[PDB]
Amino acid sequence: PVIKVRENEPFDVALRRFKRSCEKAGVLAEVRRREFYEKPTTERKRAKASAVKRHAKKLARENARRTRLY
Amino acid sequence: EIDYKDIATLKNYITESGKIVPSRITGTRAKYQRQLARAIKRARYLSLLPYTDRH
Amino acid sequence: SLSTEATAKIVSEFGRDANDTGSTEVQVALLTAQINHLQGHFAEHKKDHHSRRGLLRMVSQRRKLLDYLKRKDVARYTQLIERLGLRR
Amino acid sequence: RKQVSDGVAHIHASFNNTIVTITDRQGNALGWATAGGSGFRGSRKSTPFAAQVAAERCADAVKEYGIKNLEVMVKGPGPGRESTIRALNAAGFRITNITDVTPIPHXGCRPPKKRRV
Amino acid sequence: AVVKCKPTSPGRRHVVKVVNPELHKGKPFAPLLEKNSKSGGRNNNGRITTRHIGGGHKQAYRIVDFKRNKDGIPAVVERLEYDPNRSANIALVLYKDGERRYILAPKGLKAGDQIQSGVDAAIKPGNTLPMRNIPVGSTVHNVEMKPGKGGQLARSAGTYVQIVARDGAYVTLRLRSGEMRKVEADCRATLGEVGNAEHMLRVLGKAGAARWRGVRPTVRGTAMNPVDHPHGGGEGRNFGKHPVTPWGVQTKGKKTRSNKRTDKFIVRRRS
Amino acid sequence: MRHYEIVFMVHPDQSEQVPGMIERYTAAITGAEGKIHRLEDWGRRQLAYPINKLHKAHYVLMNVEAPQEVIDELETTFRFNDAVIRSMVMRTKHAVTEASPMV
RNA sequence: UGAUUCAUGACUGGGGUGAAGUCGUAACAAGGUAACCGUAGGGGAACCUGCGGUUGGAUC
RNA sequence: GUCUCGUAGAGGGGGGUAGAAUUCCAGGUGUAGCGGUGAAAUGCGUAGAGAUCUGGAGGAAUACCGGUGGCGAAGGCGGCCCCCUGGACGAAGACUGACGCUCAGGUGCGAAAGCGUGGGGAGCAAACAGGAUUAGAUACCCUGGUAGUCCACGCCGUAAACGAUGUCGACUUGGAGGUUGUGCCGGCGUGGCUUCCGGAGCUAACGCGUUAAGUCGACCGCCUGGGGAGUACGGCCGCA
Ligand SMILES: [K+]
Ligand SMILES: [K+]
Ligand SMILES: [K+]
Ligand SMILES: [K+]
Ligand SMILES: [K+]
Ligand SMILES: [K+]
Ligand SMILES: [K+]
Ligand SMILES: [K+]
Ligand SMILES: [K+]
Ligand SMILES: [K+]
Ligand SMILES: [K+]
Ligand SMILES: [K+]
Ligand SMILES: [K+]
Ligand SMILES: [K+]
Ligand SMILES: [K+]
Ligand SMILES: [K+]
Ligand SMILES: [K+]
Ligand SMILES: [K+]
Ligand SMILES: [K+]
Ligand SMILES: [K+]
Ligand SMILES: [K+]
Ligand SMILES: [Mg+2]
Ligand SMILES: [Mg+2]
Ligand SMILES: [Mg+2]
Ligand SMILES: [Mg+2]
Ligand SMILES: [Mg+2]
Ligand SMILES: [Mg+2]
Ligand SMILES: [Mg+2]
Ligand SMILES: [Mg+2]
Ligand SMILES: [Mg+2]
Ligand SMILES: [Mg+2]
Ligand SMILES: [Mg+2]
Ligand SMILES: [Mg+2]
Ligand SMILES: [Mg+2]
Ligand SMILES: [Mg+2]
Ligand SMILES: [Mg+2]
Ligand SMILES: [Mg+2]
Ligand SMILES: [Mg+2]
Ligand SMILES: [Mg+2]
Ligand SMILES: [Mg+2]
Ligand SMILES: [Mg+2]
Ligand SMILES: [Mg+2]
Ligand SMILES: [Mg+2]
Ligand SMILES: [Mg+2]
Ligand SMILES: [Mg+2]
Ligand SMILES: [Mg+2]
Ligand SMILES: [Mg+2]
Ligand SMILES: [Mg+2]
Repeated sequence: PVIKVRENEPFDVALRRFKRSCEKAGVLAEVRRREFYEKPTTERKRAKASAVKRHAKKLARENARRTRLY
Repeated sequence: EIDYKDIATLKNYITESGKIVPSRITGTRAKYQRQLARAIKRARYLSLLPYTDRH
Repeated sequence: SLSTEATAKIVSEFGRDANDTGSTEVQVALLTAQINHLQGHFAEHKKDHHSRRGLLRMVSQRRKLLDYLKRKDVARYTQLIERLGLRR
Repeated sequence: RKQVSDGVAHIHASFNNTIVTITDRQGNALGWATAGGSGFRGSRKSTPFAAQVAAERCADAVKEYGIKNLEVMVKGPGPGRESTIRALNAAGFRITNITDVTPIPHXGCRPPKKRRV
Repeated sequence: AVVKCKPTSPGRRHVVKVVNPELHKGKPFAPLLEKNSKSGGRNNNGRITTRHIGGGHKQAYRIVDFKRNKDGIPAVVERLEYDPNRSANIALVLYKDGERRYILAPKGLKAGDQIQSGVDAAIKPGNTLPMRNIPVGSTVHNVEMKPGKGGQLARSAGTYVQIVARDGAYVTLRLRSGEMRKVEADCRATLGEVGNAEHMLRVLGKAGAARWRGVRPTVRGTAMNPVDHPHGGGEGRNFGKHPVTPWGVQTKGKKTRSNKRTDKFIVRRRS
Repeated sequence: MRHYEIVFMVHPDQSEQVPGMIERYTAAITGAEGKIHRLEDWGRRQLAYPINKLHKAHYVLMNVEAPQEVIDELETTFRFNDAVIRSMVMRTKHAVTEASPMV
């Protein structure tokens, strides 16, 4: 994240850009993930849970476009 | 085949900070994503590419 | 571990001709060549347990082929262990 | 007492505090202020407002130097990442460049154990 | 190799030998021998000036080449030998011109190996160069302290020195003690480590084995009378004072280095 | 007899030694019945990051076919030569003679 | 002079049952620090802590 | 089962090297706080900390790539480079001719912790110390911190060592994916491994469902109410 404020660019526009370049770098999420040690069994357990959730939710979405609520 | 020397192509697969871009975003095949990562890591060692953007 | 040339040489010396790669004598001679060649690798790498599993498979595969040859034609068996330098 | 006009603002934004240090371009500090020393302790010290007050006090501590232009280096995940920059522009400095310099190990050392609260 | 003795007698139960089958079994090279009779720790006033020295086996002195200044001429190792005078083994080397010399045996050196000294010698174990010509970071032994004086540092079995930096006329060394020490870059050093690293694994096993080495018994000061030692005295086992040498100086932490002349060369003390 | 790709980077102040170093190296491959498939001189380039506080270096790329022994010797030369600030030896499946993307 | 087997022995180890007195509240809900396994150290007690492992964890 | 050609791979053993970060050391600038929590205090700081810049030392781990992705008998394996080395798969043929499957006893491998000898020690952290919380708090929280975690060699032989599902072979409707080969003209096939759903059937139910917990055969291991107890005694093994 190296935001060079260009000429005539107002400060607020540069401030929203730097914020965008930070979030697109994931620096905040990366720092929060490195604050404490995660056991390898814990890392594996939560990687699997996020994949089961991404899958089982998409499979229910397909069953919710083929059904009427009223 | 991917070349660690072919710097112009490699730059398409790294972010502005220098990180390798996920294959799910560039739509690269898995077999070639693995060759890209190897090539990018060789180029970094030869200082043809940066490790992090604060260089 | 055996190169193409070394393999082909063994096939010619123990087979019926140049492409008798399947005879028991050739197989046993090929295994013997790899077992002996790998003795130098495991003298230096005593903790390479994963490779040694492959070596022990060669040893047991050779033992079974020898036990089969001895049960079929004892004469061919006796000649073979003598040429190769095997106890049994 | 020598003029500079071209400085660098370093923002140390941790979860508990915000430290603002203005240096020249070679890293030599000219003045500093912290959210903790600006009249806030405890839960008040770790707020974006307390960070803003620190940014103002730092701008005052270096007003003798005649600084006009600033690059901004932000470090850390704390709540004072943005309110300090907003206050540095409102202080009259021309914000030329904004950069994140938060350290990231490329693996590195094992972090402390997770808290059981 | 490190070999435990079997406990066929109480004096053998704890013995551990260092057995090296590569050492010469015959006699040493006679032109490089000198007699070297014993002192009992006594000086030329006839007084004991270092306690606990006396007896032990007769020993001939081997003339060892610590200077390593026969430059440009290769030598081949003829054999390794036991040297009673030191912990390291030594190697008899034959130069191309027909001269023979003894050197400290580096780790890995064996009969048939080739060695050389001088500015243009290859960077190989057993070769000796001025440290000006040795890469920073290398491991070396038998290091000179003044150019041309001869090796004086890292000579004991298994020891070595690390060249950590080179600035101008000086190199910085990490010694075995942990001290960081500056030495002139023109001082020579031999590549590698001193051999016989297993030396420290031996176990003497019995009192007589120390007597064979010329070491006489140590009597504890607390076992004496007050007239003999500050620790002496007491009805029963008593102590009640700060531990001192037989001459009264504190002996559990008090520092005794006092050499302002060489202080300029110590970058960092061992601790 | 395997195929190797060698890149080494020279201290810019010793750029005048590169043509000498190049000839010396290939003479060691050729003298051992090894071939040179490709030899490029990339000149001074900007380093992506400083190395030994430098900011530029003189790159050289070769492709040879040599026995492992002379390549092991070549790497010993690189390690102890103060001008070579960084090198890299890689095996290649086949000989490579086509022009690299640098030229 | 051994082996084996039965009986017995100051004292001591844990176990079961009964009964409920004293001390806490470890587990069952996310049981209020998810639980459990192997191991190690510690602690009046249930247990606590480290290291790796499991889901036979709620929430998301 | 052998040979030929090729393919993917964190499979193993050995050596080298790179960049980020932490800590420590030195110096420059600079001045009153820093750090920590629910709030605090212990702790660190005017003997100049924290912050910021430059240089050095050292150990350990390899961000991104990264994936219900890959490899391995299991345990497990993740930067890059070289050296030694095991297995798997595919396409066309050639070769041997039942050489096969399973396996009591036996032998080998076997996470983490732990043990022995010698090294190493940045970060983390049992024990321990202090500060808090509390009725108490031998805890959870905070500030520190030693074994240990790392390396070499040897020992130990256990884990919810799990798919709580032994190995081998045959057979029995489907759908959508991942990964890695290969044939043919993006399109059509054909192999290997793998994820999710679900049919018949099976099941106490939950569920399993061509990778079976369906339908069969071969061989082995194991169970026989709860507690006492995987304990006692004896044997074997182990330094413990
Ligand atoms: K000796
Ligand atoms: K004594
Ligand atoms: K006494
Ligand atoms: K006494
Ligand atoms: K007495
Ligand atoms: K009895
Ligand atoms: K609990
Ligand atoms: K629970
Ligand atoms: K435990
Ligand atoms: K008590
Ligand atoms: K391989
Ligand atoms: K068995
Ligand atoms: K700690
Ligand atoms: K309470
Ligand atoms: K420690
Ligand atoms: K054990
Ligand atoms: K499992
Ligand atoms: K497929
Ligand atoms: K296909
Ligand atoms: K079985
Ligand atoms: K022990
Ligand atoms: Mg084979
Ligand atoms: Mg903390
Ligand atoms: Mg003495
Ligand atoms: Mg002596
Ligand atoms: Mg003594
Ligand atoms: Mg007396
Ligand atoms: Mg007296
Ligand atoms: Mg008394
Ligand atoms: Mg007393
Ligand atoms: Mg409870
Ligand atoms: Mg609980
Ligand atoms: Mg148990
Ligand atoms: Mg405790
Ligand atoms: Mg705790
Ligand atoms: Mg362990
Ligand atoms: Mg212990
Ligand atoms: Mg140990
Ligand atoms: Mg140790
Ligand atoms: Mg703690
Ligand atoms: Mg078990
Ligand atoms: Mg497991
Ligand atoms: Mg599992
Ligand atoms: Mg089981
Ligand atoms: Mg199903
Ligand atoms: Mg059933
Ligand atoms: Mg038992
Ligand atoms: Mg045992």
